[PDB]
Amino acid sequence: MSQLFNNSRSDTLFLGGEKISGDDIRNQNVLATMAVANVVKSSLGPVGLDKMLVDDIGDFTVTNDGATILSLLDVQHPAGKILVELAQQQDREIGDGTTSVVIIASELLKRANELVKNKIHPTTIITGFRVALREAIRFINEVLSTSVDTLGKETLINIAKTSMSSKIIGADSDFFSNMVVDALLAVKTQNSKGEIKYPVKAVNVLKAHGKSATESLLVPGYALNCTVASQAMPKRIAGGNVKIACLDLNLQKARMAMGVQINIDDPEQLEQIRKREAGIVLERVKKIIDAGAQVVLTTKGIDDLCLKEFVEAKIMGVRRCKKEDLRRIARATGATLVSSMSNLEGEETFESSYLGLCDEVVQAKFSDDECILIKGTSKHSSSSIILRGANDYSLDEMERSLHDSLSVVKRTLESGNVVPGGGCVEAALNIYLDNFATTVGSREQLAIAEFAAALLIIPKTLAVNAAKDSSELVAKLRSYHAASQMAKPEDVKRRSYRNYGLDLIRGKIVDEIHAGVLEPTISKVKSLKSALEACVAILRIDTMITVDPE
Amino acid sequence: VFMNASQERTTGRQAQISNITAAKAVADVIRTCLGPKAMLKMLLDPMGGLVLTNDGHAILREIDVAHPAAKSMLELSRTQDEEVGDGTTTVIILAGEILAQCAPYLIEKNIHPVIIIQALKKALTDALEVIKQVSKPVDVENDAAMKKLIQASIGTKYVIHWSEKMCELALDAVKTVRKDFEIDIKRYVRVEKIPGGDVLDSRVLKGVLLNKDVVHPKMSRHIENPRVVLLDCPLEYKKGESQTNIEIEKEEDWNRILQIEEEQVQLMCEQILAVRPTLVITEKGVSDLAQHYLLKGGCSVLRRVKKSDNNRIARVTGATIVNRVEDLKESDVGTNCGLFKVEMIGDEYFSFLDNCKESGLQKACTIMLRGGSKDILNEIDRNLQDAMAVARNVMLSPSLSPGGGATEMAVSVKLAEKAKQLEGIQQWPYQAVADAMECIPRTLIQNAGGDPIRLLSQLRAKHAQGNFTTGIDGDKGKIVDMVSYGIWEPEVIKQQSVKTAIESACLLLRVDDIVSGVRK
Amino acid sequence: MNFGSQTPTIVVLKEGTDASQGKGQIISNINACVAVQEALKPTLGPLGSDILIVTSNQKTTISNDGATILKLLDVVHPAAKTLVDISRAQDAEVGDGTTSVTILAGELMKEAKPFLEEGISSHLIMKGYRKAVSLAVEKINELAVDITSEKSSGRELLERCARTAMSSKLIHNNADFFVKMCVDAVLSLDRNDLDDKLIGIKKIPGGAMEESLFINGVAFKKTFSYAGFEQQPKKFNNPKILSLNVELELKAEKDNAEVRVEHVEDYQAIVDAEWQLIFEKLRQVEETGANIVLSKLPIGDLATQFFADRNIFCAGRVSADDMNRVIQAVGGSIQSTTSDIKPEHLGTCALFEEMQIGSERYNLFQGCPQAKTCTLLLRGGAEQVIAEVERSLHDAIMIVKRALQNKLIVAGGGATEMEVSKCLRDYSKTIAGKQQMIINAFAKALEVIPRQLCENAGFDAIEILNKLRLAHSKGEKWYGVVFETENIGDNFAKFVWEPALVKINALNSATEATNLILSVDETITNK
Ligand SMILES: Nc1ncnc2c1ncn2[C@@H]1O[C@H](COP(=O)(O)OP(=O)(O)O)[C@@H](O)[C@H]1O
Ligand SMILES: Nc1ncnc2c1ncn2[C@@H]1O[C@H](COP(=O)(O)OP(=O)(O)O)[C@@H](O)[C@H]1O
Ligand SMILES: Nc1ncnc2c1ncn2[C@@H]1O[C@H](COP(=O)(O)OP(=O)(O)O)[C@@H](O)[C@H]1O
Ligand SMILES: [Mg+2]
Ligand SMILES: [Mg+2]
Ligand SMILES: [Mg+2]
Repeated sequence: MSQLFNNSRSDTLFLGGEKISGDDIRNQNVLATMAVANVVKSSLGPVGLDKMLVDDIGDFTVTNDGATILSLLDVQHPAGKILVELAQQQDREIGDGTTSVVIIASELLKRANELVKNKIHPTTIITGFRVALREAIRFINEVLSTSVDTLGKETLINIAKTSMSSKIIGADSDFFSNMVVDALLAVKTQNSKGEIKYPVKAVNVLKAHGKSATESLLVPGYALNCTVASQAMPKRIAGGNVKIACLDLNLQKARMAMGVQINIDDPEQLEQIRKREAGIVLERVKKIIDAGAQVVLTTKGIDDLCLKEFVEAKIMGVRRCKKEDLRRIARATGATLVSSMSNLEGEETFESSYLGLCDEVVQAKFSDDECILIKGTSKHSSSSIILRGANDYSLDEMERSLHDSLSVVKRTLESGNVVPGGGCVEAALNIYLDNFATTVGSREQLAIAEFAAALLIIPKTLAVNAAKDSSELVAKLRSYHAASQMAKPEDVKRRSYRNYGLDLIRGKIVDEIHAGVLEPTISKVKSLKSALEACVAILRIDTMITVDPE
Repeated sequence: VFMNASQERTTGRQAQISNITAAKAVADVIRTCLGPKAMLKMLLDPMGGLVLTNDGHAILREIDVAHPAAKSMLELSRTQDEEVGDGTTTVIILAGEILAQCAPYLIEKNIHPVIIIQALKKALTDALEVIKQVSKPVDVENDAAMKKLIQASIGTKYVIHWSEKMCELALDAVKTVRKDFEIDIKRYVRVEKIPGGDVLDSRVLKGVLLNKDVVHPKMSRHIENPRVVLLDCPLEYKKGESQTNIEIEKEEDWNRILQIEEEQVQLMCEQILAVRPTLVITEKGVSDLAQHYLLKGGCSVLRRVKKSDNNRIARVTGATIVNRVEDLKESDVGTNCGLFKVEMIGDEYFSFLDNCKESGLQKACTIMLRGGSKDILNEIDRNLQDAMAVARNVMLSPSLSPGGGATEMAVSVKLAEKAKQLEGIQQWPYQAVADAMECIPRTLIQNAGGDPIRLLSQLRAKHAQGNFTTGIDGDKGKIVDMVSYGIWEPEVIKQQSVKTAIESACLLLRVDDIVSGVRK
Repeated sequence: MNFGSQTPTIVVLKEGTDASQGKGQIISNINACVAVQEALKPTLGPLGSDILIVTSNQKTTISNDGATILKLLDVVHPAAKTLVDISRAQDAEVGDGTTSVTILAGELMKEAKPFLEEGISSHLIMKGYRKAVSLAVEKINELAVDITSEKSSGRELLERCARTAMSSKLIHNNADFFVKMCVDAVLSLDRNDLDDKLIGIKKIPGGAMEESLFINGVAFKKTFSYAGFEQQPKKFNNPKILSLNVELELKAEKDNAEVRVEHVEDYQAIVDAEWQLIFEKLRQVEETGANIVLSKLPIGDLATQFFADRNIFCAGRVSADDMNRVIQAVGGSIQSTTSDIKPEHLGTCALFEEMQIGSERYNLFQGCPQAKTCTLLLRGGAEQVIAEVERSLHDAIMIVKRALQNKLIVAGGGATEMEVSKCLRDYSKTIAGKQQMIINAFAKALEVIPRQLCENAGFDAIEILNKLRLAHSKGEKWYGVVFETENIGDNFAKFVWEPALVKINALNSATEATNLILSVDETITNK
């Protein structure tokens, strides 16, 4: 929207690029804001559609997550990097509301910039947003609903289906709902002296393309992606109480410390020194084999020298794997991860307490890939999910689709209070802020009234991607919510409304409780706080100064 | 400017139209590659070689296609190959037609893609039940039934003339690798090829075929009962991980250094002679000094062997790979070796190891092939991998699906009957799936030279009344039944064709905009 | 079957043609109109600021109104040309409010931005504007009060309406002297026939603006002044003005006539014959007693030599637009035949004097009570000030020009836009449909004119609009913003009045300009 550029003044000189001041900066900030905003508008909601990005090498990426889309976009505009890093901050902390926080913060900048031209000062505009946000958070606490009189896991099943929508797994969300809920409950641990916490990414995601996505099997235990060292080793271990050895020590021919230089005056010593180099490693592997360990995990590669004893003893060898993957195996099976093998005494020894326990250890071949399936862990339970699709590009989307579903359920069990989704909160915060600021009034009433209409961008964008009439649905969301705000908590009726609306599939106003769409209260909070700081930082900038690179 | 973006951004309905048109062009190239009368496609690689085949997997693999949507169709070729290995051309043709036949709308009706996707998921579930009802189980222990089953993928290839000989090679290769459930893998099946010769003279021989002649002239090239021992360590003198750096004060110490190097290697040779092996195989290089003490005891020396061949040798003779010579015992020595011989061929020498054939570990076998040239060998090797993969599905899944386009047409009839009973808003996406299923048997008519209008009209009428086994004849282009046609195909091949094609179509329907060259 | 090698695909449109469709094309078309509006926002209001524009020819032109500003810059984007057409149509038809029409036309597109982002297609948005523009015009006619009801004077009616257009120009401080000129300029013209070519202003470099004069006569300036000039008296009492379309020359523009004479004695006759033919037309002018001779075509030397002894002033090479302006005030009209000149075709006047200003001499006709024409001689330090005051008086004469045809009193200064907007809000409450939000947006879009009034004045526009809506609640009219007293109040007591053709055409042009671009969802540009 900027034409004629700007006239360079000779009386004003600075090294590097020219300095632009006035309304041109705020016009370019919104222009750069609407550039990244229009990308995530079409990807929002179950009726939304994602976009494709070419990497210039021929590979592409198909994902509905707004964080990955903005992460692949490198913005040269200084204020544009704020919204890019806002999405990376959103999924890292909460894990949900990534597309919404970008669209909410975009409308906050578009309406505030129109208010700056109204001559109201930006700090007064910022004051109006912060005062309205303080009361908006108090309204979120009033609409909280604690799960009660629910049968089984249906509470977590219905909430997990909300994050599965808008993504390729939305059609299969009925089958995938039981896999996500049972995955985070198996990794349940205890910390902070009684506080329940869950690990992130602990559930392994394996990619094997074939069959169908609805046939994806949920393994009652952890699964590790690795190839067997020797093909002569058994791929299936029969019998219970299988001992797993988690080790960080590689078995290889190794050079002595670089600070040592061997000088021998006799040729007769060449036979024993060369033999002892391989014999030192034998002392470590011999005590492990005698303990009856069926499976030996190793962080680093193992030469064929020590793989011979594993075949004769029927022990399955393992080679380089991720360091963070071997930690949860020892914790689940009861083994203790050993970075370096040593004892309190000055003599080497091996204790049976360092060996894990499980029901069985098997290696299953999915398509042409071979992975180890560890089922029936002893000390702590675990889980893994093997995603199946038509091509590897769909599996890349299902990983981010599964990772986002794990973050929503994680925040669900931390706080029992939940709020209804599907544009119900954004429509409820509109009317609550309309009656607000009417008492204070004066100049701040205009800045607060625009903050209420700024939250309307979320419910209106959902109806555009559905190829339906938005004005019909938005007028209904304002009809049921507005009249019920003044209700007195007796004679009932009344507030039974306003708790539901904006169903994109059928285009009608239906109850979200019977529908099952819900959102955790953690996803709603901190989303407007992060969007406010992104709006305040950009709005306060009068002048942008660019320095040419050296 | 802003970031890396814009140029010409394709938005609206034309972004999905470009995805349908580009993906449709993928199946149009191999459209003539379907059927027993299918032609061949010659490919030109940047390396300078030549690839001539009718298999849509190898055709779409070497061809470089630059397009966001069209590359997704290229990935579907490895989905059918790695999971099964048969039906790669059918999946691409089916998935290419589904996207065109199931979604001409949104150019007209303006139906939302997810609404169509919800109908595709219900159409995939009903399509699996129709295939299960038209599938008749077959006995896996009948040799005569497995021969006609392997010829299914052979009928569309060039080896159909040798099909009577080809089914002998594919049946014995899968049965040997099969281990008792009944899990087999092609990593132990050897693809090694012999240039020249007669195809009828090619036979599957147990053991491993080595290209290396015996090292020494006194090494026996004919042994009645060979005893094979595998050694990963080289017979040469090991320098060690750390430098020795001998400081020699007296002149007699230097000669002892070179004298021990002869005795140290001799010490490793004396430990080998304890089990008196007739044939010694070393993974690494061998010194000319170590072969003398092994020749005195009767041991045979060979060239360095790759790691891939060492695993197949241990399975045939039952030997165990022994790295440490001091730990070598008689229990790890391979036995029950039928014959050891070396035949002369102008290109290279060839060493034969025969198995005594008489539960334990799965046996390994190599497939010898005599072609007319080097490229003909690569074509039959791709034909054997497609023919032997059929025997793997019947063993794991005894169910047997109808072939000759009868599977896809049987689903199209059932989808048309339930389309009127479903009604609703999903009737159009659900009925459009049946139109994409009848395109595969329609291709059989176009390649045969018949009239698809009159043949497909009578095929649908005779399908309800006559039987579910009615299909299109490839050679005569007539209406015949698969019962009297004598050729059938496993259900796993048909299930992978329906699932992969529909699940891939749902990915391309969700595309909104396309931006190229963002960054690396 | 193919000809050879590979055949590339044929693109439908010609290579290099830019074509884009969908909702993104309309937003790009609206942003093109808003970007042009950003330059004309500070210009609105009596406190508005001028815009300096330099073209590719380095020709300096300063214009406050949006009609000439859009003529200087060359517009490329098609949607931005729509704002240029409404500025030139408002200038030619009326000439006042050319800036306000662009502000209203672009604001309607700005209020339609949140409607296009929703699921509402542009066809239903235009229906609300087409319905609201019909009711807004009917409100202006109801707020117009006839001036003859109070039985006031007709001269003072044109004075108060002329001082309104003098705002935002350089005349605002000098309007005391300058308004008394243009008001007397329209009264000389016939009430049935009003012409903008007769009021044409000459550009005289140098001088002071307050030194200008107004005389019912005209000034044809001068071109050459051949031999015999400066001897003729430049001050006449009661001269007889004569005009000639015939050219006085000796064989100059006449076609070549071959003359063949076979005798020496006959050659002497043809030489003196040309002297008799030229002096015959000159003698017939003296017989009529005409003291002033004007001509469109050049005047020969022998002519000026003949009238030099008779003191008769003669000036030729006068433009046709000036001569047509002279023939009205001089009574009788040009006779191109010297022998056909009759006494009733000659003109007269009470006084004639030629004075020199800015190193340029001008013949001024004075003392013509029956003159139906007028002249305006403007001065100034800069040459750009003269072009600004000339365009300032041009739009000011159009106020009193359109007022004599139809006399209607309409509020101004944001008083009309706020009164019509409230009547639309009460009507929108009974719609109960998609048009309810469009009419409320249309009434809110009409408030943009009072916005730039307060913004350019330094006062806040939030507090003023709040005081308006509370005041407009009860029945009020002419109530608007006042810059002098700093408080908003009744403009009827301030005597500031505006014609009805300004507000009626502003609503019809803004709606027509808005519905034209919103109806185009795709733009194709070849080459
Ligand atoms: N099935 C559904 N029905 C109605 N509303 C939904 C549904 N799924 C998600 N939503 C709404 O869409 C909003 C965004 O969801 P989603 O796009 O999945 O997350 P993100 O915006 O972080 O990508 C949520 O606030 C939720 O209320
Ligand atoms: N002789 C034949 N007559 C009719 N149809 C056949 C014949 N052979 C194969 N088909 C059909 O062609 C399809 C693909 O078979 P084939 O060409 O062997 O695999 P691919 O298409 O992967 O090369 C099968 O579904 C089968 O129904
Ligand atoms: N004396 C005045 N008091 C209040 N408002 C005025 C006055 N004179 C002009 N205006 C307002 O200023 C606006 C701009 O007027 P001006 O710039 O003089 O001509 P134009 O309307 O052609 O741009 C008009 O719409 C009018 O309503
Ligand atoms: Mg989500
Ligand atoms: Mg085949
Ligand atoms: Mg004006």
